[PDB]
Amino acid sequence: IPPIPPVDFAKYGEIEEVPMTRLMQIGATNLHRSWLNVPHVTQFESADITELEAFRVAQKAVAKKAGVKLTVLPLLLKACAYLLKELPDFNSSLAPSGQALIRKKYVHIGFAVDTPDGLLVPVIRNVDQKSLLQLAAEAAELAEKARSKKLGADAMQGACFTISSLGHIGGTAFTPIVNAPEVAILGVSKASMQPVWDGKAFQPRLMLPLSLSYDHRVINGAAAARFTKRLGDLLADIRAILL
Amino acid sequence: IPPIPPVDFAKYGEIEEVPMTRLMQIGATNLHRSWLNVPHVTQFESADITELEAFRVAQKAVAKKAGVKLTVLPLLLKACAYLLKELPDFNSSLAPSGQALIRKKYVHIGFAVDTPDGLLVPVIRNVDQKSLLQLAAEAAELAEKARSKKLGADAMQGACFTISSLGHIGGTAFTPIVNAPEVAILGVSKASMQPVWDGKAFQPRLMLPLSLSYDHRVINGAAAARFTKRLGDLLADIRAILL
Amino acid sequence: IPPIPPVDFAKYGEIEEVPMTRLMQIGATNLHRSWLNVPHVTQFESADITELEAFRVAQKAVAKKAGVKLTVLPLLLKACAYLLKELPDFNSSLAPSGQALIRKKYVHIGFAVDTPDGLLVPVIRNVDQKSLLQLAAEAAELAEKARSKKLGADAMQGACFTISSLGHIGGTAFTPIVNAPEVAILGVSKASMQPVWDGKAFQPRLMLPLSLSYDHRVINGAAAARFTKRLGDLLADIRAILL
Repeated sequence: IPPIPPVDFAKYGEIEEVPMTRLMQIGATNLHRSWLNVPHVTQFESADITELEAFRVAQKAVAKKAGVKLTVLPLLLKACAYLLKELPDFNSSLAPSGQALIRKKYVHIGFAVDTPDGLLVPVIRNVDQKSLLQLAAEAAELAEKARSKKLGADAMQGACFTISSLGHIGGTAFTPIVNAPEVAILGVSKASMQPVWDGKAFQPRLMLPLSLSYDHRVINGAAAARFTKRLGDLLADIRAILL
Repeated sequence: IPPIPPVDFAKYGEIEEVPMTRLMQIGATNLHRSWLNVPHVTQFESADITELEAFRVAQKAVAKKAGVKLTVLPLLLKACAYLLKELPDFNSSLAPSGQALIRKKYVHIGFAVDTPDGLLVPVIRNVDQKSLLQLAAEAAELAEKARSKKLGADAMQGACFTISSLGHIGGTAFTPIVNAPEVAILGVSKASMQPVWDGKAFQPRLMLPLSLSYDHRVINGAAAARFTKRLGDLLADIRAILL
Repeated sequence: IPPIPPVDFAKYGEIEEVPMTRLMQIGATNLHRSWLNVPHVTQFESADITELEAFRVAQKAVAKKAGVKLTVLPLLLKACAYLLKELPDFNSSLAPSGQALIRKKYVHIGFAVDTPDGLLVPVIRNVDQKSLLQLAAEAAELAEKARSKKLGADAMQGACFTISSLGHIGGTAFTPIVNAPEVAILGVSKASMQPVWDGKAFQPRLMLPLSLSYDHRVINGAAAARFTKRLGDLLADIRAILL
């Protein structure tokens, strides 16, 4: 690939050099490797989380009594786990012959934590088997270790899918980069109140913005519009996971 | 481009290998070729199809009497055909010297069909000369042949532009990949009822989401914001095609 | 990168060759160079410009008396200048060792002008030090020179960040390409009236669509969701720049 020409930036004014951490340089290399290998598409969708939200908030006592704080991330992790098992191509990786998929029969999901040193993506194993408060607690531990540079490489390995949530900061949607060799990543932006047509009139519903990026070699456009659709359906009534 | 490191995925749990069809491998190669050659931009827009929809629905008898089902795709195809002739740079391809455009004086448009074996993009020739019921019928034939693997390569050649519609499944918008050597592709997602400001109050209008991806070497940002704008204008009053 | 196979396009109908201007070929080369070097992400956000708009419109007399027309672009330029100084990583470039950032202590911002010959991106120097009417006037001069091919390379050099506005034509959002070696670019699409929830009911607010694309090697997802958030906050009350 042609390089970018160097510019003497100091011809235009004062400059200062600050160096990158090795975490950032590792990070920079991997993103560029994914960017060039994965033909990326993003599928946007909004889920109605009005009821999910009222549930989250009523279980505040139970969570506090268990010592965990129940955020939106365990609810996202449970639902993507159920779906990664209904739609197995999302839980797979392209074999290096490029002529096969390796479908994983396990569901371990990573989630992005932004730390001062750079980006880390701890992994929760067998998300499909843990409960909302187990996932709430584990998520919080991995993120605290991650921030304290006390996370060990063992826990950054073998994920099947990544959730990257910026809802806690803002924005309307974004286009995340697939964390190759995985095949998809969910971005979650900020929920806001919205008018949704009910057949007769517009009702305020709390809408969550989802941005699924996928490896289009492996997932076609209709499989991914169906993944965001099923996820929107599950988050609108999480009891369907019971079925 | 650096390759992705292989991972022994079975260290993390049980895996299973399923092989890709040759259609998928062809598909995978072509997308990656476009991804690396085309600097991609997507321009989003929403068109007001409230009246187009009421027309579609009133011609249900005429269509049924003609044996066709009149969906949204013939109306999209007629309008993009008219526009591919008003704005000729969208109907052209970059010559291999990279120093010229080859403007096509014909309008043949392809449309994406997702089949079990993989993605196929049959082509309708001289879309600019056929009528809504001729396009309705032909679209349906090509898609049925496509699904039955009875489509022959002759009909997958020489398109000028691609429409990729996921409206029948869901989602809010996506960023399609340009089907090189063409220079643009329209993605169409699901229509939903929306409040649109009329000067005084918000009126529910049925809005169609459009996502135009284009080859920015050949099309600049203002030409493409003008293409989605004209298309939104045409779909809001398709009689302007008569003019 | 594999090339695209040539097609005899004339097998399908009449074709015509029109040649590209050297400006377009320069343009084509640079975009492709950025596309392949920068792992791109776009962060979308909407800012409430209801009050900014009413201010713009009341200073119409002052602007007319000064000979300038006060559009939205000087207000965008002042705010991005303030922010490029609050969040310095956005005002920096990756050193060619790839192991350091060069933080620029100056703020010069470029803005995209689409001319018949192709795209030009004149630069305003020390945007942080000029006023809304100085920026209004200079912006207009550079664009007129740009359209008249009377712009000299001196004024297309050493920008820190780019604004690309298509609001004057239309659309809902787009994904601009980073103008490497800069690290981010703001796309601005068309403002429209929207229902925004106020705690109790929906109020019509004039919303401006922002699309920030960034070089993810250098900027992480949370730094960019925070940039669009602060910008949305500043445009909603531009007096915060006084603070």
